[PDB]
Amino acid sequence: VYPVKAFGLAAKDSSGLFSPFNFSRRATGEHDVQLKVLYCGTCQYDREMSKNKFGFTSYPYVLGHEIVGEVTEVGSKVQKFKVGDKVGVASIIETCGKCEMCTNEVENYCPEAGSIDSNYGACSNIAVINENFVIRWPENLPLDSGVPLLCAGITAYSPMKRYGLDKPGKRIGIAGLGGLGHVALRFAKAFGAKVTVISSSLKKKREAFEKFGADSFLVSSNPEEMQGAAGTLDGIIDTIPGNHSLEPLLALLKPLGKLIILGAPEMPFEVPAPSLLMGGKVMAASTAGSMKEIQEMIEFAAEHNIVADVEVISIDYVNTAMERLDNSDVRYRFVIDIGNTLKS
Amino acid sequence: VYPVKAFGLAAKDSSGLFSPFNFSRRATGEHDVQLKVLYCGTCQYDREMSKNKFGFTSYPYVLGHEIVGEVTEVGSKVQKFKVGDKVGVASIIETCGKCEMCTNEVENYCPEAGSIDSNYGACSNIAVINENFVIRWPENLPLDSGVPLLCAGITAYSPMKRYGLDKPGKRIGIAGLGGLGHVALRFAKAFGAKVTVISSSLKKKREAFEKFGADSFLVSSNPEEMQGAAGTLDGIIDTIPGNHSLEPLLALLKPLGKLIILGAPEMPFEVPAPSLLMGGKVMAASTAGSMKEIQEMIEFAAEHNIVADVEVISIDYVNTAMERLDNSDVRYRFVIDIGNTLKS
Ligand SMILES: NC(=O)c1ccc[n+]([C@@H]2O[C@H](COP(=O)([O-])OP(=O)(O)OC[C@H]3O[C@@H](n4cnc5c(N)ncnc54)[C@H](OP(=O)(O)O)[C@@H]3O)[C@@H](O)[C@H]2O)c1
Ligand SMILES: NC(=O)c1ccc[n+]([C@@H]2O[C@H](COP(=O)([O-])OP(=O)(O)OC[C@H]3O[C@@H](n4cnc5c(N)ncnc54)[C@H](OP(=O)(O)O)[C@@H]3O)[C@@H](O)[C@H]2O)c1
Ligand SMILES: [Zn+2]
Ligand SMILES: [Zn+2]
Ligand SMILES: [Zn+2]
Ligand SMILES: [Zn+2]
Repeated sequence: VYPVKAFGLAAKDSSGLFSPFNFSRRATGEHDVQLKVLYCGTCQYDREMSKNKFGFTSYPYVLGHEIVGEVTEVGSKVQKFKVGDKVGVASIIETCGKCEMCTNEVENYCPEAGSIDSNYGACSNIAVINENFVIRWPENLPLDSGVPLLCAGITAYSPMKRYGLDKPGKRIGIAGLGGLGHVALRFAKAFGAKVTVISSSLKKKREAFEKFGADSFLVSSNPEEMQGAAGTLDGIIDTIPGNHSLEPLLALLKPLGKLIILGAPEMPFEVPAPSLLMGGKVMAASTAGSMKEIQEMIEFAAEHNIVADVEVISIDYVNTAMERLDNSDVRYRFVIDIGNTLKS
Repeated sequence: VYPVKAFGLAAKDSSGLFSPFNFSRRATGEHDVQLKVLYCGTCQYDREMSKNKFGFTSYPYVLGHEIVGEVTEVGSKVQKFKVGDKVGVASIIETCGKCEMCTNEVENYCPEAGSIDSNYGACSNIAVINENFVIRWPENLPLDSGVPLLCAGITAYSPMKRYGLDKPGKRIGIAGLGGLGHVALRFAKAFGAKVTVISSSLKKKREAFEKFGADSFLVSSNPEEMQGAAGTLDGIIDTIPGNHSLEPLLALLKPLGKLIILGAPEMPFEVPAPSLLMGGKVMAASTAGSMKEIQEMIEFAAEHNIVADVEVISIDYVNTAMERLDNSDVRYRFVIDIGNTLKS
């Protein structure tokens, strides 16, 4: 219904099959930033959403919730951005502005928070975003390998800060060395933690040590390895997207330790009361992060040279990438090269 | 195997029936406090243990993990306590002293923590306790109505402080208005919270308002009442000992809110990931509390005149009281008058 021509990829139904899709964006309002999309990260969440895993997908579904681009126009009241600036946008682009969560700068938890993909995401030529939901991209962070910071980076960083899993010398587990996990690992290392990777096989063992500097690696299907590490970890970041038990993770925690649940399985977790009571353990979940947190995160990543390991793909490759995500078959995030491959 | 004659009540088997039982206590060592027991609180945990609910009861089981008494002998190196002092003892009376939890003054989480009831509890004439696990009893706290502070009071206070559910103006739910719950409620009120009681029926509604000053009362099995309170609570103290879902409690929490699980059911909790992810909620369990926390708790209770509502009973009534615990049929804790009713 709007004046600015847009084009990208959309799924028509819960098959999740993407196709070229024409749509539109609002004209640039007084407080808006229009940007040419350069790179669009993608991830398991897009695959899950495209197939309506969570039951809340609206079709047609235009993916794209982690973008970097260059400003093409700003509204008359925008001061902070100018034409040509490199900018990033994460998954939340509107909130109520007036509730407790919004006023306390944790607006990602606004009960009326609006996601970028809810009104056509930004695997597209252009995006138009209120200036309060855009960041200036740091000059020392690559655009292609940095874009997943707007999804994986913030999602890890926010709870790591909130729950105190950001201290040197503590022992932090990362469950699932995937898209989100490899970034969480890099943050934990930069905070000075000793990192244990908890993985479903030995395939990523060498990577964990030689790519990531893990201190130890546990295969979750090896009972002796898991048992040997009982009660050793201060915290665990659980990234696993598929059905799994929390009991083995809780067993790895010290008393008072914290399990942070980021992944979103369809099957509910079965949690015996003693698995928490014995040792007074904590389970917390977390989603995304606030704009204040994203700004802190991106400055921290720039200072510590934290980026993702990315496979840069074309628009035409997206359905292949989606199929590869069904076995997490990427090292470690797909990034779509919009600027060079989306046809105009 | 020890020299000092002791006598009290013990259960022989998982019927949970208590009978007179003779046993012994160690002589008073250099750092020990011998005390004559004056009041022994009892509670659902004693009923549960007496019937082996958790599978770890060793018979004979001498109940009594919350006591107030009077010092009768002190060891040669004891300075803090003197003969005749009124003192309190909670459930943990020995720890390893050298692990991370012990050295950080959270020794109730010592993996080798020793409960008072594990080596014959103190529903008995005499107890002998290392001085580091005894507190001086405040003169302005009644012995009879105060003794449950050493079980219910600490169990509520410790996580309320640890997880920040101790701030004025916050909205705190108490699930299950029983032995533990009524004390937790009183602490919440003293911290300046607005309290919502979540209960299994209307039966305790008048008590909640008139006796406890609750701000609202929700029947958990009334969907309209529960739905009307969605997203309103900063935290919940869940005391429920029987099978229940956490989903309705999580739904009452605001984003970032905290559910504290204190009670201990047989059936595991089923927790859908979205029940935590939506709003970034926290579920923490907790057990007992540390000696440092007990001292702070008892000073807070003395300052704010926090006591339990108790029914003082004789030794001869204990089995009848235990039966009444099966339906929580007490307002709100039984306290055994050892000094006046345990026969010499
Ligand atoms: N909370 C938030 O705000 C937020 C934001 C973004 C994404 N997410 C969610 O986070 C989840 C993970 O996303 P991601 O991009 O990291 O996915 P991913 O790239 O597929 O990585 C997940 C990793 O988990 C492990 N794994 C996968 N399926 C498993 C299973 N069934 N059992 C055990 N381990 C399994 C694998 O690690 P190993 O090979 O080491 O075993 C895999 O590499 C998704 O559910 C997504 O929706 C949440
Ligand atoms: N974590 C710790 O360190 C610790 C320490 C002490 C005790 N505990 C545990 O805490 C639990 C509660 O102890 P308590 O002394 O408060 O017991 P209680 O005096 O029997 O009170 C429990 C209350 O929970 C509610 N309730 C009971 N059964 C229920 C069911 N099946 N479904 C729903 N609500 C139910 C009732 O409240 P309404 O009538 O309002 O519905 C009842 O009054 C026990 O499991 C005990 O072992 C734990
Ligand atoms: Zn993403
Ligand atoms: Zn809001
Ligand atoms: Zn008790
Ligand atoms: Zn210890």
